[PDB]
Amino acid sequence: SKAAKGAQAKKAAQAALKGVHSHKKTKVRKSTTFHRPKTLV
Amino acid sequence: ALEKKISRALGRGDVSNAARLERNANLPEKTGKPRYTLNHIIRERYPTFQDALRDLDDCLSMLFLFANLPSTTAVPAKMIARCERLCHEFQHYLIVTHSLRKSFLSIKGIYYQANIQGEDILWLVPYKFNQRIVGDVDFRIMGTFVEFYMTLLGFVNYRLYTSIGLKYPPKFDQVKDDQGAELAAFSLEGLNDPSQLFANFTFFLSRETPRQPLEFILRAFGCKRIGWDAVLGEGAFTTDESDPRITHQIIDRP
Amino acid sequence: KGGLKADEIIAQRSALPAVSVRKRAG
Amino acid sequence: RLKPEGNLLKDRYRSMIVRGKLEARRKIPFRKQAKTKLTEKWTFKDFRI
Amino acid sequence: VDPDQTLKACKALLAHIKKAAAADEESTVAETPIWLTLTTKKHIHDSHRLQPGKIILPHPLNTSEEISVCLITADPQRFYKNAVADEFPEDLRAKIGRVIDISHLKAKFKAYEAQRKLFSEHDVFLADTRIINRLPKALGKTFYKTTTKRPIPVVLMAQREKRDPLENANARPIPEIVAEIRKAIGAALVHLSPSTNTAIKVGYANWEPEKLAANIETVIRELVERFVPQKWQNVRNFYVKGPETAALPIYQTDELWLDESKVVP
Amino acid sequence: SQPGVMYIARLPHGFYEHELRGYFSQFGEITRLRVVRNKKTGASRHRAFIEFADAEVADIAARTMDKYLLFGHILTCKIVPPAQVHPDLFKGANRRFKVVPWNKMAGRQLERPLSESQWQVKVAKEEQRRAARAEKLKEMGYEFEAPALKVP
Amino acid sequence: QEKKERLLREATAIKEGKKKEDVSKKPYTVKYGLNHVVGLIENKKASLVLIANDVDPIELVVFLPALCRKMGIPYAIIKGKARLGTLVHKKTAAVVAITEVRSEDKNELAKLISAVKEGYLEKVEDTRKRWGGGIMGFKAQKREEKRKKSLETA
Amino acid sequence: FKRAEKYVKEYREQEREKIRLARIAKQQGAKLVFVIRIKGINKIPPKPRKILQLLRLRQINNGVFVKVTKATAEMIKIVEPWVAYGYPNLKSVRELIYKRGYGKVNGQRIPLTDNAIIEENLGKYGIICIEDLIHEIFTVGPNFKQAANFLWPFKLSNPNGGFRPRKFKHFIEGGDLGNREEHINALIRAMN
RNA sequence: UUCAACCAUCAAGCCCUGGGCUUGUGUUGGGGACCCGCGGCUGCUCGCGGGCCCUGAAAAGCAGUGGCGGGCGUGCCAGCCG
Repeated sequence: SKAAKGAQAKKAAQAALKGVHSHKKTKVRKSTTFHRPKTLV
Repeated sequence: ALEKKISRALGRGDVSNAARLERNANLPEKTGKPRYTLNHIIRERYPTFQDALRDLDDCLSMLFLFANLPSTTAVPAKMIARCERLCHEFQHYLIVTHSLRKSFLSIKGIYYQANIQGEDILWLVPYKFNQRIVGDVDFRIMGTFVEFYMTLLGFVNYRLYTSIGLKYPPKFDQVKDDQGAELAAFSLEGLNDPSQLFANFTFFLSRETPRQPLEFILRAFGCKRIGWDAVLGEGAFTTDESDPRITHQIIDRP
Repeated sequence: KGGLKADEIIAQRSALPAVSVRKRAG
Repeated sequence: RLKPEGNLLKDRYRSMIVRGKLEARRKIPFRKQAKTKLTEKWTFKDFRI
Repeated sequence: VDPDQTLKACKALLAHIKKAAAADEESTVAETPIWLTLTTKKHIHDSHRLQPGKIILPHPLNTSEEISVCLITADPQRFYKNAVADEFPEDLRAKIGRVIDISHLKAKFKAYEAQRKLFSEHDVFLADTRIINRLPKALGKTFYKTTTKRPIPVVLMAQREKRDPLENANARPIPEIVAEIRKAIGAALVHLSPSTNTAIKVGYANWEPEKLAANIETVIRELVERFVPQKWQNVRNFYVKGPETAALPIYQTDELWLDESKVVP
Repeated sequence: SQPGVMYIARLPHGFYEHELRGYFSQFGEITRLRVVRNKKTGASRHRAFIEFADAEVADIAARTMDKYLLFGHILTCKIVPPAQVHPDLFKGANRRFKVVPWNKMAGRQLERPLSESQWQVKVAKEEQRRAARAEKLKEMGYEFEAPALKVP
Repeated sequence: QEKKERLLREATAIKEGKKKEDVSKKPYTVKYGLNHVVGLIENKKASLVLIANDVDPIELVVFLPALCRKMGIPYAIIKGKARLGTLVHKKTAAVVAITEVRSEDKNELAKLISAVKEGYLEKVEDTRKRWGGGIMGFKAQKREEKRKKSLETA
Repeated sequence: FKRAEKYVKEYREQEREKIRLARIAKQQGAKLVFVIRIKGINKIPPKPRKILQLLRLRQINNGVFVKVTKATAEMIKIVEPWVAYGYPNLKSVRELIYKRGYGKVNGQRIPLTDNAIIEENLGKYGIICIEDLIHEIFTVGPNFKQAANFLWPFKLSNPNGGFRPRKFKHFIEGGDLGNREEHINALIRAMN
């Protein structure tokens, strides 16, 4: 489709101008509570 | 912390700083020694040299086994070469003191029994073939055992050489080792009866015969003139099989 | 608004006079 | 023509376990990965051409 | 090839050059090259040879004091520059205007405008035979589209691992370098191209017609003997000309075929 | 819908037909492509025309790769409007531009054996070439004699 | 380490009796430090200026594009003060500049200057005068779209 | 996404390799060498890839023994940009055969754990033990081709894998083409 | 998702003792006057190769000749020859 062709062109332009590292990992949190991390003592 | 600093230098592109910091890491792949020094741990674990001699059974079995293994990440190739070096130094001590007593050829390997300062030391050496590393063992903790045992055997070899009044470590010829001297690359120098059973004989080892145990046993029991086939390595008394001085020949061909 | 081509491009500036805090040595 | 039998590395590992210097454990070929979610970066979202 | 016809050709060509330049006149007469043109029946070479061949002249060229010489050597350039400043004669020290090794040449003159500036800044380029195979890529078509200023091969390597340039230069003795440089500067150049035509600069307009005749005779002899395949039955025509004058024939062949193997009825 | 034609210039050496097709097929489908080349050599003239099936795909690719610094070359990518695109622009497109040794053809053509009738025509046109050069040499002040050219 | 080696060579040269310029060559380095770079721009010695995009406080660099435009210096805004710090052997650098390079890199510098000009400054010639921000939230945009759709339907 | 600089670099590499192979074919013109397959350019021309498939050097860190003849020298010159080759010594040959020695029977890779395998596979040529195999390989006998075809290619390790900051780094850096002579033995020691 | 280097920084062969000769094929694209040599073209002219200048690694159709094999007669060959 024309939308698919446009999306392919936008993806190619984005890869040409910015690179391929477009995504990031974020942690999955089963709880809404944040705890202080346990560090070396 | 040092590995974090090396990673920071490599990420910033300071290759010279990364190399300089990696020099402080003392990696086994570069030094041939364990990453951490266990000299105090050796003294803590063995209060007496008699205890060290009693644990030499396990130490010698582990090190003679690991001297013939392929290189891995846990035990690098320089570390394996150091294991072979320590085993050869111990064998040279046994040869020069005539401490070797008994030997046996089982279906598993070659058993050796020596007597060092009144302690009977029995250990097993594999036949020189391709040794199989299976997944049923924990090879990394085995490598930790190997590191501890080479740290023990270095001190044991130093004490034995000093007790018999020889310079430790012995002189080692890299060129002869490259040509394949193995046991013959060591030159034992002075610091600052079953023993003469093969004293008057000249032996020639054909290439199909086990050269390292045959040389160890003959030199420990008194042979001063051992030649072998040319491909077995440098250090033979004679190379040609047509030498009239040869009295005995070890062959295993039909 | 108001040798080599590489030299001209590197040395090309505007017509506004330079600003100096002080007279510098040399 | 000897056929060597057994495995000496396995023998030493079994000797360690039997004499009790360490316990018998099994190999873990795959460990659990951290549960994470993939999301697009803000600059790549806001890229326009 | 009769020499009297060659001598009267030089006389007529020089008279034509002077009467054309009369219509500064002596400056226009000066720096006017004389070109000997060889026409052959077949191609003299099967492929482009980018290294000129040297023919020794009784009257050497480039003897003027204003001629600038650029010498390209192997690494390092410091040893050759010290040899220039210290142990060369004064005339060659004045003639040689630049000494640059292959590494510095590749570093500084990769750009086409830099190549054209180096082309314009000098008249005669000499090059060590150890590095002359790498000079087509280093100098491009700027130096090798036109055969006028192609680098003349000189031998600087001492006649008999990786050589470190700082510890050794592997160079022949300095008087031998001097003699080779003088010989290559004075020698006429032949360029082998896949063509039936070959142009050779033999002299200038201020030179004497006897000198032009002798130079033409010796370059004809050496070039037919050495560089022309299948000797004299490949040579078709000889001409002498200027940059704007016409071509005066010297020796025109009688047989227009290569040999009798081309004859088929 | 509407075809899109993009003119690209300042091409670095090596950025040729297959490279251009492979790179811009990521942007969109290419129907035609032609790199302008010299017929006497086969060398590229550092310019090419790419005809994409989609005008907005062509426009996005041109805005992406315009003023792109590639191997010391700042690429020039423009979209030609359909008004002044030439009807005969893509002749010889989507096929190999063969390099032809014209010099080797000429050398082996003159090396080829040939017949006596065209030998007489050959030698004859050679004597009126000699006569033309002689009448040019008349006012030169030069006199050259010519040997009697023998015929087979 | 390079500075200690150069100083050892110069000390040897002084002890044997030649000037330090006989053993040391003229350096060519990236110019950095904010006051130094601003002084070079004012003296029109800088050939190319690269300004980090995330300087906090922004007042330290907010005048720099206008200063470069007045002085005729080519400038470019680049992502990463830490990225410039990796050049200048520091953790961060606010701005870096090139005044002159070596002859084997002058052609590359001219090509880079022309590329930066044509591909950055001509493109940001119009967008540098525009106001940024003003972007709405996700729920605010959805509410605005819903009320515009309701107004168009009614 | 593949970049235009990568496309141009690949074209220039292919053109340079074509020029080098054409020069080798125009110029034309018995020791033992150890050959290790290293990382080169990604796209390989058909004649070098055919030579690599014939020499069983398809995978990285693969080592083989080659007898130097005119033909084998020509193939080595062809596949120089993808290999590192040298003269192995007796310790290198012995350690490679004893520690990483695998034989090919019916297409399967069987480790040389005993001499009966060598006697069953190469006993018709007089090779009845692993030391006979080592002798044939080192001295380059009449049955060197049979011995090298019996021997599987050696899978050598990466010493850089043991250190985390340099985990992705290849051990042998390409660029030092030509014969390494006796300096292949340091690589053999590190990788074996 | 790496735009680095990487030919020979000399080898081989002749004369046989003189330090000389041969081979080792490797060039960005355009534009302007204009002197020529050699092929065709009845001829103009079109080709091959030289002579003189200009140029940021510059660029806005004009593409032109016979085939081996391979792919599906062929505006197809990251293969070649004539």
